[PDB]
Amino acid sequence: CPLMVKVLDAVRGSPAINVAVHVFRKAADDTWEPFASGKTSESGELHGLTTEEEFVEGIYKVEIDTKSYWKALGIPPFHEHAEVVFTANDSGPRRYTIAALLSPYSYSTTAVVTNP
Amino acid sequence: CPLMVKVLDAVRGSPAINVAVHVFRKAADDTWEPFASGKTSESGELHGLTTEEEFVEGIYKVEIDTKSYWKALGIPPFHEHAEVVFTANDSGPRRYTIAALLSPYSYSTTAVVTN
Amino acid sequence: CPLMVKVLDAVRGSPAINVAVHVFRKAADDTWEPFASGKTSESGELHGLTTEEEFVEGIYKVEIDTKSYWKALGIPPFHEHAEVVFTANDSGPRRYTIAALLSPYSYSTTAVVTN
Amino acid sequence: CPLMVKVLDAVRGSPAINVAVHVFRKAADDTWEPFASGKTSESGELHGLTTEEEFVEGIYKVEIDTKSYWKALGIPPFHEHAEVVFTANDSGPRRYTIAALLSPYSYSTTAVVTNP
Ligand SMILES: [Cl-]
Ligand SMILES: [Cl-]
Ligand code: NA
Ligand code: NA
Repeated sequence: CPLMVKVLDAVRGSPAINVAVHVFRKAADDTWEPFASGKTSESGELHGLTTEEEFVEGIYKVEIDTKSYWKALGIPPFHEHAEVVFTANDSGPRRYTIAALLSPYSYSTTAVVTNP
Repeated sequence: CPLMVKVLDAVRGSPAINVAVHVFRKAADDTWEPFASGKTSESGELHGLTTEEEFVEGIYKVEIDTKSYWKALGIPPFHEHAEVVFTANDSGPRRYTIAALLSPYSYSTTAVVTN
Repeated sequence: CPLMVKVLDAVRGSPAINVAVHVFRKAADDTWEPFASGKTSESGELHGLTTEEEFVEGIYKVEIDTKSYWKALGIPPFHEHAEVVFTANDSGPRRYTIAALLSPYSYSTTAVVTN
Repeated sequence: CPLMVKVLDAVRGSPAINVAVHVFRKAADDTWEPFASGKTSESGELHGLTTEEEFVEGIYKVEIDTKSYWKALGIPPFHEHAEVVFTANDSGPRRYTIAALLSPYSYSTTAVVTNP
Protein backbone atom coordinates (compact mmCIF):
# COMPACT_ATOMS: atom_id res chain seq x y z
CA CYS A 1 0.00 0.00 0.00
CA PRO A 2 2.25 2.90 -1.13
CA LEU A 3 -0.63 5.45 -1.43
CA MET A 4 -3.60 5.86 0.96
CA VAL A 5 -6.21 8.64 1.17
CA LYS A 6 -8.00 9.60 4.43
CA VAL A 7 -10.85 12.12 4.57
CA LEU A 8 -12.45 13.68 7.67
CA ASP A 9 -15.58 15.82 8.07
CA ALA A 10 -15.01 18.88 10.33
CA VAL A 11 -18.74 19.68 10.66
CA ARG A 12 -19.78 16.27 12.05
CA GLY A 13 -16.45 15.23 13.60
CA SER A 14 -16.44 11.98 11.72
CA PRO A 15 -14.79 10.15 8.86
CA ALA A 16 -16.10 11.45 5.49
CA ILE A 17 -17.76 8.27 4.12
CA ASN A 18 -18.45 7.39 0.47
CA VAL A 19 -16.40 10.33 -0.88
CA ALA A 20 -15.29 9.74 -4.46
CA VAL A 21 -11.54 10.04 -5.01
CA HIS A 22 -9.83 10.10 -8.42
CA VAL A 23 -6.05 9.82 -8.85
CA PHE A 24 -4.27 10.93 -12.02
CA ARG A 25 -0.68 10.74 -13.22
CA LYS A 26 0.83 13.45 -15.45
CA ALA A 27 1.63 12.09 -18.94
CA ALA A 28 4.59 13.07 -21.24
CA ASP A 29 2.16 15.36 -23.21
CA ASP A 30 1.41 17.28 -19.91
CA THR A 31 -2.17 15.84 -19.67
CA TRP A 32 -3.64 14.15 -16.57
CA GLU A 33 -4.13 10.44 -17.20
CA PRO A 34 -6.57 8.45 -14.94
CA PHE A 35 -4.50 6.27 -12.57
CA ALA A 36 -6.79 4.91 -9.83
CA SER A 37 -10.06 5.73 -8.09
CA GLY A 38 -12.43 4.63 -5.35
CA LYS A 39 -14.83 5.74 -2.60
CA THR A 40 -13.78 6.24 1.02
CA SER A 41 -14.90 3.53 3.43
CA GLU A 42 -16.81 3.77 6.74
CA SER A 43 -13.42 4.81 8.29
CA GLY A 44 -12.99 7.64 5.72
CA GLU A 45 -10.06 5.74 4.15
CA LEU A 46 -9.30 4.53 0.70
CA HIS A 47 -6.78 1.69 0.50
CA GLY A 48 -5.52 -0.41 -2.40
CA LEU A 49 -5.33 2.38 -4.99
CA THR A 50 -2.03 1.13 -6.40
CA THR A 51 0.97 -1.17 -6.00
CA GLU A 52 4.66 -0.49 -5.37
CA GLU A 53 5.36 -1.73 -8.95
CA GLU A 54 2.96 0.72 -10.62
CA PHE A 55 3.51 3.71 -8.38
CA VAL A 56 6.66 4.99 -10.05
CA GLU A 57 8.23 8.49 -9.75
CA GLY A 58 6.00 11.08 -11.38
CA ILE A 59 3.58 13.91 -10.73
CA TYR A 60 0.27 12.77 -9.32
CA LYS A 61 -3.03 14.48 -8.62
CA VAL A 62 -5.57 13.33 -6.05
CA GLU A 63 -9.05 14.80 -6.65
CA ILE A 64 -11.48 14.48 -3.74
CA ASP A 65 -15.13 15.03 -4.79
CA THR A 66 -16.11 17.36 -1.91
CA LYS A 67 -19.00 19.16 -3.63
CA SER A 68 -20.98 15.88 -4.05
CA TYR A 69 -20.27 14.98 -0.42
CA TRP A 70 -21.66 18.28 0.94
CA LYS A 71 -24.63 18.36 -1.47
CA ALA A 72 -25.72 14.93 -0.13
CA LEU A 73 -25.63 16.42 3.41
CA GLY A 74 -27.68 19.50 2.32
CA ILE A 75 -24.87 21.92 3.16
CA PRO A 76 -23.91 24.50 0.50
CA PRO A 77 -20.20 24.13 -0.31
CA PHE A 78 -17.63 26.40 -1.93
CA HIS A 79 -15.25 24.14 -3.80
CA GLU A 80 -15.90 21.87 -6.78
CA HIS A 81 -13.36 19.39 -5.34
CA ALA A 82 -10.14 19.39 -3.38
CA GLU A 83 -7.03 18.80 -5.52
CA VAL A 84 -3.74 17.53 -4.12
CA VAL A 85 -0.79 17.66 -6.61
CA PHE A 86 2.65 16.29 -5.79
CA THR A 87 5.76 14.55 -7.06
CA ALA A 88 6.33 10.96 -5.86
CA ASN A 89 10.10 10.62 -5.15
CA ASP A 90 12.15 7.40 -4.64
CA SER A 91 14.27 8.79 -1.75
CA GLY A 92 14.47 5.36 -0.09
CA PRO A 93 11.40 3.30 1.00
CA ARG A 94 8.18 5.41 1.22
CA ARG A 95 4.45 5.22 2.05
CA TYR A 96 2.25 8.26 1.31
CA THR A 97 -0.89 9.13 3.20
CA ILE A 98 -2.87 12.03 1.69
CA ALA A 99 -5.15 13.33 4.43
CA ALA A 100 -7.92 15.88 3.94
CA LEU A 101 -10.07 17.68 6.51
CA LEU A 102 -13.24 19.09 5.01
CA SER A 103 -15.48 22.01 5.85
CA PRO A 104 -18.07 23.55 3.48
CA TYR A 105 -15.94 26.67 2.73
CA SER A 106 -12.48 25.40 3.66
CA TYR A 107 -10.28 22.37 3.57
CA SER A 108 -6.89 21.37 4.71
CA THR A 109 -4.64 18.69 3.29
CA THR A 110 -1.56 17.10 4.75
CA ALA A 111 0.87 14.53 3.47
CA VAL A 112 2.31 11.99 5.90
CA VAL A 113 5.31 10.34 4.27
CA THR A 114 6.87 7.42 6.16
CA ASN A 115 9.68 4.88 5.71
CA PRO A 116 8.00 1.43 6.22
CA CYS B 1 -3.00 47.89 17.68
CA PRO B 2 -0.29 45.46 19.20
CA LEU B 3 -2.80 42.60 19.67
CA MET B 4 -5.64 41.85 17.26
CA VAL B 5 -7.90 38.80 16.94
CA LYS B 6 -9.53 37.70 13.65
CA VAL B 7 -12.06 34.87 13.42
CA LEU B 8 -13.52 33.16 10.33
CA ASP B 9 -16.40 30.69 9.98
CA ALA B 10 -15.53 27.72 7.70
CA VAL B 11 -19.17 26.56 7.41
CA ARG B 12 -20.54 29.86 6.04
CA GLY B 13 -17.37 31.24 4.43
CA SER B 14 -17.69 34.47 6.34
CA PRO B 15 -16.25 36.42 9.22
CA ALA B 16 -17.33 34.96 12.61
CA ILE B 17 -19.31 37.91 14.08
CA ASN B 18 -19.97 38.63 17.78
CA VAL B 19 -17.55 35.99 19.04
CA ALA B 20 -16.52 36.66 22.65
CA VAL B 21 -12.76 36.75 23.29
CA HIS B 22 -11.09 36.82 26.74
CA VAL B 23 -7.36 37.52 27.14
CA PHE B 24 -5.40 36.60 30.27
CA ARG B 25 -1.80 37.18 31.34
CA LYS B 26 0.12 34.78 33.62
CA ALA B 27 0.90 36.48 36.99
CA ALA B 28 4.01 36.04 39.24
CA ASP B 29 1.96 33.54 41.38
CA ASP B 30 1.42 31.37 38.18
CA THR B 31 -2.33 32.26 37.97
CA TRP B 32 -4.16 33.58 34.85
CA GLU B 33 -5.05 37.21 35.45
CA PRO B 34 -7.75 38.89 33.30
CA PHE B 35 -6.06 41.21 30.79
CA ALA B 36 -8.61 42.31 28.17
CA SER B 37 -11.80 41.14 26.48
CA GLY B 38 -14.18 42.01 23.69
CA LYS B 39 -16.30 40.69 20.82
CA THR B 40 -15.53 40.36 17.13
CA SER B 41 -17.08 42.93 14.79
CA GLU B 42 -18.97 42.47 11.49
CA SER B 43 -15.52 41.92 9.88
CA GLY B 44 -14.69 39.12 12.38
CA GLU B 45 -12.01 41.33 13.94
CA LEU B 46 -11.38 42.55 17.46
CA HIS B 47 -9.24 45.68 17.75
CA GLY B 48 -8.29 47.85 20.71
CA LEU B 49 -7.75 45.10 23.29
CA THR B 50 -4.57 46.75 24.62
CA THR B 51 -1.87 49.42 24.14
CA GLU B 52 1.89 49.15 23.55
CA GLU B 53 2.39 50.51 27.12
CA GLU B 54 0.24 47.83 28.79
CA PHE B 55 1.19 44.88 26.58
CA VAL B 56 4.43 44.01 28.34
CA GLU B 57 6.42 40.78 28.10
CA GLY B 58 4.60 37.80 29.47
CA ILE B 59 2.68 34.61 28.81
CA TYR B 60 -0.75 35.35 27.41
CA LYS B 61 -3.83 33.23 26.82
CA VAL B 62 -6.44 34.21 24.22
CA GLU B 63 -9.71 32.30 24.84
CA ILE B 64 -12.15 32.39 21.89
CA ASP B 65 -15.68 31.41 22.92
CA THR B 66 -16.46 29.05 20.05
CA LYS B 67 -19.13 26.93 21.78
CA SER B 68 -21.41 29.97 22.36
CA TYR B 69 -20.85 31.05 18.73
CA TRP B 70 -21.95 27.69 17.28
CA LYS B 71 -24.85 27.21 19.71
CA ALA B 72 -26.27 30.63 18.67
CA LEU B 73 -26.19 29.39 15.05
CA GLY B 74 -27.95 26.08 16.01
CA ILE B 75 -24.92 23.88 15.30
CA PRO B 76 -23.65 21.36 17.90
CA PRO B 77 -19.95 22.00 18.46
CA PHE B 78 -17.32 19.87 20.04
CA HIS B 79 -14.99 22.30 21.86
CA GLU B 80 -15.74 24.54 24.82
CA HIS B 81 -13.48 27.28 23.41
CA ALA B 82 -10.30 27.64 21.47
CA GLU B 83 -7.29 28.53 23.68
CA VAL B 84 -4.21 30.21 22.25
CA VAL B 85 -1.25 30.39 24.71
CA PHE B 86 1.99 32.16 23.86
CA THR B 87 4.87 34.25 25.12
CA ALA B 88 4.68 37.83 23.84
CA ASN B 89 7.28 40.63 23.61
CA ASP B 90 10.20 38.55 24.92
CA SER B 91 12.54 39.97 22.21
CA GLY B 92 11.01 43.46 22.41
CA PRO B 93 7.60 44.77 21.27
CA ARG B 94 5.87 43.01 18.40
CA ARG B 95 2.43 43.30 16.75
CA TYR B 96 0.42 40.09 16.99
CA THR B 97 -2.56 38.97 14.97
CA ILE B 98 -4.21 35.83 16.40
CA ALA B 99 -6.29 34.29 13.62
CA ALA B 100 -8.75 31.44 14.06
CA LEU B 101 -10.69 29.43 11.47
CA LEU B 102 -13.68 27.66 12.99
CA SER B 103 -15.66 24.53 12.18
CA PRO B 104 -18.03 22.74 14.61
CA TYR B 105 -15.61 19.85 15.33
CA SER B 106 -12.29 21.47 14.32
CA TYR B 107 -10.40 24.72 14.39
CA SER B 108 -7.09 26.12 13.35
CA THR B 109 -5.20 29.04 14.80
CA THR B 110 -2.31 30.97 13.35
CA ALA B 111 -0.24 33.84 14.58
CA VAL B 112 1.02 36.61 12.29
CA VAL B 113 3.80 38.44 14.13
CA THR B 114 5.34 41.63 12.76
CA ASN B 115 8.08 43.99 14.03
CA CYS C 1 -11.74 44.04 -5.95
CA PRO C 2 -14.15 41.00 -6.68
CA LEU C 3 -11.34 38.41 -6.38
CA MET C 4 -8.47 38.68 -3.90
CA VAL C 5 -5.89 36.10 -2.78
CA LYS C 6 -4.20 36.15 0.66
CA VAL C 7 -1.38 33.79 1.62
CA LEU C 8 0.21 33.18 5.05
CA ASP C 9 3.33 31.23 6.03
CA ALA C 10 2.75 28.93 9.05
CA VAL C 11 6.49 28.31 9.60
CA ARG C 12 7.48 31.99 9.98
CA GLY C 13 4.15 33.40 11.19
CA SER C 14 4.14 35.99 8.45
CA PRO C 15 2.54 36.89 5.16
CA ALA C 16 3.83 34.68 2.30
CA ILE C 17 5.49 37.29 0.04
CA ASN C 18 6.13 37.03 -3.73
CA VAL C 19 4.03 33.89 -4.17
CA ALA C 20 3.00 33.42 -7.80
CA VAL C 21 -0.74 32.92 -8.38
CA HIS C 22 -2.36 31.84 -11.69
CA VAL C 23 -6.13 31.99 -12.21
CA PHE C 24 -7.93 30.03 -14.93
CA ARG C 25 -11.56 29.88 -16.07
CA LYS C 26 -13.16 26.76 -17.56
CA ALA C 27 -14.08 27.35 -21.25
CA ALA C 28 -17.09 25.97 -23.25
CA ASP C 29 -14.74 23.21 -24.63
CA ASP C 30 -14.02 22.09 -20.97
CA THR C 31 -10.39 23.40 -21.07
CA TRP C 32 -8.76 25.73 -18.47
CA GLU C 33 -8.27 29.13 -20.07
CA PRO C 34 -5.80 31.63 -18.51
CA PHE C 35 -7.77 34.35 -16.73
CA ALA C 36 -5.40 36.41 -14.56
CA SER C 37 -2.13 36.11 -12.66
CA GLY C 38 0.10 37.98 -10.25
CA LYS C 39 2.30 37.75 -7.16
CA THR C 40 1.53 38.38 -3.51
CA SER C 41 2.74 41.64 -2.01
CA GLU C 42 4.63 42.34 1.26
CA SER C 43 1.23 41.88 3.02
CA GLY C 44 0.75 38.42 1.41
CA GLU C 45 -2.14 39.80 -0.67
CA LEU C 46 -2.83 39.92 -4.38
CA HIS C 47 -5.30 42.59 -5.49
CA GLY C 48 -6.43 43.74 -8.92
CA LEU C 49 -6.63 40.33 -10.63
CA THR C 50 -9.95 41.20 -12.32
CA THR C 51 -12.93 43.58 -12.56
CA GLU C 52 -16.65 43.08 -11.85
CA GLU C 53 -17.24 43.32 -15.66
CA GLU C 54 -14.79 40.54 -16.55
CA PHE C 55 -15.44 38.23 -13.59
CA VAL C 56 -18.54 36.56 -14.99
CA GLU C 57 -20.17 33.33 -13.82
CA GLY C 58 -18.01 30.31 -14.35
CA ILE C 59 -15.77 27.66 -12.85
CA TYR C 60 -12.47 29.12 -11.76
CA LYS C 61 -9.18 27.60 -10.65
CA VAL C 62 -6.73 29.54 -8.47
CA GLU C 63 -3.27 27.90 -8.59
CA ILE C 64 -0.90 29.08 -5.81
CA ASP C 65 2.74 28.24 -6.59
CA THR C 66 3.72 26.87 -3.19
CA LYS C 67 6.64 24.66 -4.30
CA SER C 68 8.58 27.65 -5.74
CA TYR C 69 7.85 29.63 -2.55
CA TRP C 70 9.28 26.94 -0.24
CA LYS C 71 12.26 26.13 -2.48
CA ALA C 72 13.28 29.83 -2.45
CA LEU C 73 13.28 29.65 1.37
CA GLY C 74 15.40 26.42 1.34
CA ILE C 75 12.62 24.18 2.68
CA PRO C 76 11.68 20.92 0.90
CA PRO C 77 7.94 20.96 0.24
CA PHE C 78 5.58 18.21 -0.64
CA HIS C 79 3.03 19.77 -3.03
CA GLU C 80 3.58 21.17 -6.50
CA HIS C 81 1.01 23.92 -5.87
CA ALA C 82 -2.22 24.46 -4.06
CA GLU C 83 -5.27 24.36 -6.39
CA VAL C 84 -8.54 26.02 -5.43
CA VAL C 85 -11.47 25.19 -7.80
CA PHE C 86 -14.89 26.76 -7.42
CA THR C 87 -17.96 28.09 -9.17
CA ALA C 88 -18.19 31.89 -8.95
CA ASN C 89 -21.08 34.34 -9.46
CA ASP C 90 -23.73 31.67 -10.09
CA SER C 91 -26.26 33.52 -7.85
CA GLY C 92 -25.11 36.97 -9.04
CA PRO C 93 -21.89 38.91 -8.36
CA ARG C 94 -20.02 38.21 -5.14
CA ARG C 95 -16.65 39.33 -3.69
CA TYR C 96 -14.31 36.41 -3.06
CA THR C 97 -11.25 36.23 -0.85
CA ILE C 98 -9.24 33.01 -1.38
CA ALA C 99 -7.06 32.55 1.68
CA ALA C 100 -4.29 29.98 2.02
CA LEU C 101 -2.18 28.99 5.03
CA LEU C 102 1.00 27.21 4.02
CA SER C 103 3.30 24.66 5.64
CA PRO C 104 5.89 22.54 3.77
CA TYR C 105 3.81 19.31 3.91
CA SER C 106 0.32 20.78 4.49
CA TYR C 107 -1.91 23.65 3.54
CA SER C 108 -5.37 24.91 4.21
CA THR C 109 -7.55 27.09 2.03
CA THR C 110 -10.65 29.02 2.93
CA ALA C 111 -13.00 31.19 0.99
CA VAL C 112 -14.59 34.33 2.43
CA VAL C 113 -17.53 35.27 0.20
CA THR C 114 -19.43 38.52 0.65
CA ASN C 115 -22.39 40.13 -1.18
CA CYS D 1 -9.77 2.93 24.40
CA PRO D 2 -12.34 5.77 24.71
CA LEU D 3 -9.77 8.59 24.25
CA MET D 4 -6.82 8.64 21.79
CA VAL D 5 -4.53 11.52 20.78
CA LYS D 6 -2.80 11.73 17.36
CA VAL D 7 -0.24 14.41 16.47
CA LEU D 8 1.23 15.21 13.04
CA ASP D 9 4.11 17.48 12.01
CA ALA D 10 3.24 19.71 8.99
CA VAL D 11 6.87 20.79 8.40
CA ARG D 12 8.30 17.26 8.00
CA GLY D 13 5.13 15.47 6.85
CA SER D 14 5.44 12.90 9.56
CA PRO D 15 3.95 11.76 12.84
CA ALA D 16 5.06 14.08 15.70
CA ILE D 17 7.04 11.61 17.87
CA ASN D 18 7.76 11.87 21.61
CA VAL D 19 5.39 14.82 22.12
CA ALA D 20 4.29 15.13 25.74
CA VAL D 21 0.52 15.16 26.25
CA HIS D 22 -1.24 15.98 29.53
CA VAL D 23 -4.97 15.41 30.07
CA PHE D 24 -6.91 17.17 32.84
CA ARG D 25 -10.47 16.93 34.10
CA LYS D 26 -12.31 19.96 35.51
CA ALA D 27 -13.01 19.55 39.26
CA ALA D 28 -16.09 20.81 41.24
CA ASP D 29 -13.96 23.80 42.46
CA ASP D 30 -13.37 24.80 38.74
CA THR D 31 -9.65 23.75 38.86
CA TRP D 32 -7.96 21.44 36.33
CA GLU D 33 -7.07 18.13 37.96
CA PRO D 34 -4.40 15.86 36.30
CA PHE D 35 -6.18 12.89 34.66
CA ALA D 36 -3.71 11.09 32.37
CA SER D 37 -0.52 11.74 30.42
CA GLY D 38 1.99 10.19 28.06
CA LYS D 39 4.30 10.75 25.08
CA THR D 40 3.25 10.10 21.48
CA SER D 41 4.70 6.97 19.90
CA GLU D 42 6.62 6.48 16.62
CA SER D 43 3.17 6.68 14.89
CA GLY D 44 2.39 10.05 16.58
CA GLU D 45 -0.33 8.35 18.66
CA LEU D 46 -1.02 8.07 22.32
CA HIS D 47 -3.21 5.14 23.34
CA GLY D 48 -4.28 3.81 26.73
CA LEU D 49 -4.81 7.16 28.45
CA THR D 50 -7.98 6.01 30.21
CA THR D 51 -10.70 3.37 30.51
CA GLU D 52 -14.44 3.45 29.77
CA GLU D 53 -15.05 3.18 33.56
CA GLU D 54 -12.96 6.25 34.45
CA PHE D 55 -13.80 8.42 31.47
CA VAL D 56 -17.10 9.76 32.77
CA GLU D 57 -19.03 12.84 31.53
CA GLY D 58 -17.12 16.01 32.34
CA ILE D 59 -15.02 18.79 30.90
CA TYR D 60 -11.58 17.68 29.81
CA LYS D 61 -8.48 19.47 28.60
CA VAL D 62 -5.79 17.94 26.42
CA GLU D 63 -2.50 19.89 26.54
CA ILE D 64 0.00 19.04 23.79
CA ASP D 65 3.55 20.26 24.59
CA THR D 66 4.31 21.79 21.16
CA LYS D 67 6.96 24.29 22.26
CA SER D 68 9.28 21.50 23.55
CA TYR D 69 8.73 19.55 20.32
CA TRP D 70 9.77 22.47 18.08
CA LYS D 71 12.68 23.54 20.33
CA ALA D 72 14.16 20.02 19.98
CA LEU D 73 13.96 20.45 16.16
CA GLY D 74 15.64 23.91 16.32
CA ILE D 75 12.60 25.68 14.88
CA PRO D 76 11.32 28.78 16.74
CA PRO D 77 7.67 28.24 17.67
CA PHE D 78 4.83 30.58 18.64
CA HIS D 79 2.69 28.68 21.10
CA GLU D 80 3.54 27.42 24.59
CA HIS D 81 1.30 24.38 23.93
CA ALA D 82 -1.86 23.48 22.09
CA GLU D 83 -4.92 23.17 24.37
CA VAL D 84 -8.03 21.21 23.43
CA VAL D 85 -11.02 21.70 25.82
CA PHE D 86 -14.28 19.79 25.47
CA THR D 87 -17.20 18.15 27.22
CA ALA D 88 -17.36 14.33 27.08
CA ASN D 89 -21.06 13.39 26.56
CA ASP D 90 -22.73 9.95 26.99
CA SER D 91 -24.94 10.25 23.85
CA GLY D 92 -24.75 6.48 23.22
CA PRO D 93 -21.45 4.55 22.70
CA ARG D 94 -18.48 6.86 21.85
CA ARG D 95 -14.73 6.85 21.05
CA TYR D 96 -12.90 10.20 20.88
CA THR D 97 -9.83 10.85 18.77
CA ILE D 98 -8.21 14.25 19.39
CA ALA D 99 -6.05 14.98 16.36
CA ALA D 100 -3.57 17.85 16.08
CA LEU D 101 -1.60 19.08 13.07
CA LEU D 102 1.38 21.19 14.07
CA SER D 103 3.30 23.99 12.42
CA PRO D 104 5.67 26.41 14.23
CA TYR D 105 3.20 29.36 14.12
CA SER D 106 -0.09 27.51 13.62
CA TYR D 107 -1.94 24.40 14.59
CA SER D 108 -5.18 22.77 13.82
CA THR D 109 -7.16 20.35 15.97
CA THR D 110 -10.01 18.09 15.06
CA ALA D 111 -12.17 15.73 17.04
CA VAL D 112 -13.28 12.47 15.44
CA VAL D 113 -16.11 11.02 17.51
CA THR D 114 -17.32 7.55 16.53
CA ASN D 115 -19.84 4.94 17.71
CA PRO D 116 -17.79 1.69 18.16
CL1 LIG E 1 -4.69 45.84 20.87
CL1 LIG F 1 -9.80 41.38 -8.46
NA1 NA G 1 -2.02 1.84 -2.45
NA1 NA H 1 -8.00 5.58 26.21
